[PDB]
Amino acid sequence: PSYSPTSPSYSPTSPSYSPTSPSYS
Amino acid sequence: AATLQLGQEFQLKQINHQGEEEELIALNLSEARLVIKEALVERRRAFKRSQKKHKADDDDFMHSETREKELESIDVLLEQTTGGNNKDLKNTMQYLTNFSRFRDQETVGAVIQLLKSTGLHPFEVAQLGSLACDTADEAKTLIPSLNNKISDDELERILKELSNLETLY
Amino acid sequence: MSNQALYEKLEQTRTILSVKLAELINMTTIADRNDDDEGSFAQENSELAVATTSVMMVNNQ
Amino acid sequence: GQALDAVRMRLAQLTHSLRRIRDEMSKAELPQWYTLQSQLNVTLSQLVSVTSTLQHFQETLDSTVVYPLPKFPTTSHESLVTTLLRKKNIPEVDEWMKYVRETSGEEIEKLLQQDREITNWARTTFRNEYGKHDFK
Amino acid sequence: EQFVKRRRDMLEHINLAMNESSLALEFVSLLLSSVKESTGMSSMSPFLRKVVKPSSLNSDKIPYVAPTKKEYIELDILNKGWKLQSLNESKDLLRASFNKLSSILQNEHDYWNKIMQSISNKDVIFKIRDRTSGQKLLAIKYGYEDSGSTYKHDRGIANIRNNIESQNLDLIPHSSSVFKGTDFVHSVKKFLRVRI
Amino acid sequence: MNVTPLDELQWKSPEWIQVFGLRTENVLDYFAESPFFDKTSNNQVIKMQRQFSQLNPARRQILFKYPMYMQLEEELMKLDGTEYVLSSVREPDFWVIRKQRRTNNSGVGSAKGPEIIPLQDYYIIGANIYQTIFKIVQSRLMSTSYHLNSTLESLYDLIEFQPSQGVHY
Amino acid sequence: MFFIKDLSLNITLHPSFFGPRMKQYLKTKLLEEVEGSCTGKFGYILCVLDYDNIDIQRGRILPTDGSAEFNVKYRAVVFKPFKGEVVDGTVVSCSQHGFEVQVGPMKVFVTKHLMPQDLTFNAGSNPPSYQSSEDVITIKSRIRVKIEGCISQVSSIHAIGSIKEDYLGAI
Repeated sequence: PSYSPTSPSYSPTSPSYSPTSPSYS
Repeated sequence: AATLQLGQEFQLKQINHQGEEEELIALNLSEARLVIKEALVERRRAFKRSQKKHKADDDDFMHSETREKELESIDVLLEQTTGGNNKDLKNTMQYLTNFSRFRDQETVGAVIQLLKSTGLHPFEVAQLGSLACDTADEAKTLIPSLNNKISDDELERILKELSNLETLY
Repeated sequence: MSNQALYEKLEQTRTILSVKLAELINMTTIADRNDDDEGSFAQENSELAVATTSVMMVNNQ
Repeated sequence: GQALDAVRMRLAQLTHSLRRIRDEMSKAELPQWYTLQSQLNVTLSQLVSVTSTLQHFQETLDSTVVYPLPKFPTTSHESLVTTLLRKKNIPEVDEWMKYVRETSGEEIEKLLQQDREITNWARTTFRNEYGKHDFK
Repeated sequence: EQFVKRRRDMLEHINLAMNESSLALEFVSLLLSSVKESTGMSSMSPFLRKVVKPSSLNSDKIPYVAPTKKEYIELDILNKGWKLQSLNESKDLLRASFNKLSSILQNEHDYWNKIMQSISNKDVIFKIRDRTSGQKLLAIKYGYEDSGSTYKHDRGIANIRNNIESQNLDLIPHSSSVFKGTDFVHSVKKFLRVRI
Repeated sequence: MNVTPLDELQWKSPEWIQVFGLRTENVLDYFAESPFFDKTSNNQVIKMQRQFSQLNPARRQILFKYPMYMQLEEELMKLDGTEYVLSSVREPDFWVIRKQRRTNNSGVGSAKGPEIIPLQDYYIIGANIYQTIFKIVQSRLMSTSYHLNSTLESLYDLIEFQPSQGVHY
Repeated sequence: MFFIKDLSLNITLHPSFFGPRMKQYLKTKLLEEVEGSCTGKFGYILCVLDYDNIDIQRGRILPTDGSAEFNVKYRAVVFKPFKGEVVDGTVVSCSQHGFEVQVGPMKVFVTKHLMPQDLTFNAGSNPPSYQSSEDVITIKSRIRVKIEGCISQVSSIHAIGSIKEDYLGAI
């Protein structure tokens, strides 16, 4: 079968690096 | 077992010493070789512990650089655990080592997961783990049980993935 | 015994030669090759994994 | 879907190997050097296989178009959606190749062909050197 | 303390490396689950199973962008750039490795020559495993056991130790394993005196 | 001159949502002032035509739900080219458009209607707009490889060798 | 074919071994007698699991000779084929009548009537082999054989297989 599933390695603490710039109208 | 005629002695449902029904267990060359190697090294460790009771080095055996070094370690293991009175065991172990499709435990686990994710028969799964087929039809002809039971696209995908999983020597 | 050491040194020398030739070819054509003819076989599909494979070669050698 | 399925299984086994090397490095006592080398080489060659297979099936991955499920609720899982959506590199690698390009800094084309001829010449020279001495 | 600091650094570095790698599997596990539920169930993490019923990834078609000179030539020349980079760090890392190897290696040839030109010779020399250390060390049999002596208390075995501080060679007997110091010579120096 | 990729480009218009608010009725009106809305698209031409006239699975659901979407087809079937059409909507926060281009091949021998071909992906989440997964995967793998290289070079620095023992730490 | 089964055996211990260490003698006897054996009811006895977890039963002194008989149960991995089984194996010897293939610990023979005529015997080759348009089979060549029958004796099981149909030969 499946020997072992993968442990949840989520990193919500990661801040992300989305560039924000086109806000001014 | 072209028609999956395993008989009473090898039924899919097995009655263990605890009296509970279990699925029949089938191992290919890699799984059986790993299991027997683990059992032999565990027995050697137990023997050493007993000898120390009456009165480090084991990490190098499981991790082998090459096939020849693995065979030499196998010979040493048989000398120190079997006594040299069992030639059939030596022949079986040599056959396992020379034609082991997969050497690493993680890759063998990957192969097991890939083969048994579809829920096929343990006989078919072990046969696929033992045999490397280029095309789905080749496996279907060489494994008559797989006929009419698995789609050709799925079999081709499984065979290609298994061929990709083979560790280069 | 001694013959086993002889053989081991044999693969030792041939492995040196092979890895030497490999690192030589890798570093010489480290400059990626683009040729319109179908005969040439040099593929750089994913940009940064190219550098990953390069450092792969470095660490291996 | 077949190409992405193969990518899935191979990346899953790569992540499993990463989890392995992680929980054998997390121990307070470092194991023998040789086991570390074996794990390193296996995982690293597996990463090579990951790269090669991802290279092979670029067309199938590109052809696929990403779309959220109708049943998937974005009102409650917008954070989770944004987590997977974002793709910008980690900054340190960014200024890393910025300094790399800063250090590196028809003329370029003829230097390129000069590099071609140096590469070919060096390859031929080492072939000759290998042929000079009998290695068998 | 620096070893602990660097171990913590490499632990956090590998954790950061694996955190991003996990999301790739999280994304890619959806396609098979959509195509085949039972096979796909185990792929996702339990939290992602709780998040939504998995049918997320479905096949779709988009055309390939029309090619031109614009982007491939720059892509390949810049790949040339990163691989010239990799060659530069290759040469630098190899140089550093070879410098370290040369320095260390000549150090052990220095100790090696000291050992070779410090040892004299007939003498019963062998390798033995130390009771406390467990490694192989050179030992010399100097007792009278084979000369006809029946004295069974001592075997006349002395282990050879290369003195780290003085770069010299010393002999440590088997029986006197209690005195651990540089005053062994005077502490063990006994003699027979006759008084009339 | 350094350009931020349009895939990660995110526009916010607080004044528009404050004045009009988020709704399927004016979601295209909200999109109009964005950089992603090409002025060469036939939607803008239809907009000036309407202005001059005034002065002088879920696809079928959203098809039948709104009449302005009808008017969108009966004003868009006549003009072939790059056009902006809605993909799906779940209220009151999620809208996604369908970025497709149309070539009405009315040639003899083709019984199919106008050809519809995708061009881009756009997702309206809240008041924000989002626009390849291959790039994401390769970026994650390459950053992982960089971190692994740093860790391994540090570990090799920690390694110390002696001939009489091997390698230790 | 590798399988896990539950096995039992009756072992007689000599009266001269009657001491506090009888369990050790029983374990040595079991390991020395069972491992590597072949039984027609269960095929070759390859390996025994959980050696530390050996199950034992109370002795029953035989009324005729005084040797104590014990019943020992265990779990073992064994190998046994079935009719119609297809297995990969290694060519052992080449002959004009056919060939012999070692699979696991057993031998499966194929007669020349059981392969398509495209495979022709070449004796001048070193070693002599079977050559065809696509597949060449010789020593150390992985060959798939469809086992057709098996003959079981006390100590071994021989097999006879056929490769007469397609997709058989060199892989």
